[PDB]
Amino acid sequence: GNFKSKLKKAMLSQQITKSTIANKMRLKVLSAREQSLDGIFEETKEKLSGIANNRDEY
Amino acid sequence: SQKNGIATLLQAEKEAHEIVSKARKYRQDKLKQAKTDAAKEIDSYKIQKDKE
Repeated sequence: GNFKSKLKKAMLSQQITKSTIANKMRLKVLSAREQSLDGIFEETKEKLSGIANNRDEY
Repeated sequence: SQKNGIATLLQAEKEAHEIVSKARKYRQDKLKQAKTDAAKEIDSYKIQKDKE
């Protein structure tokens, strides 16, 4: 019985660790995607600021 | 006479007392075996579970 209890504890620990890693992978991926989107937005903002310099088409 | 009715009879009593004493020794050693064998087997089971 004690052997079974210890084995169950070990399995629980392993399960939680594996789930943690698998989950945080998703956070990393989504963060990368949002970083790419932010880069695109910055590009657009820079182009808008540049075109703001014109004194006739403005 | 008194001798064959007393001394030999007491010696037969001593024989019977020896037999019952040996029976007691069998009982005692068997009980101690019952304890020691169990003590050794529990450790065998414990190490078997612990290793795995």
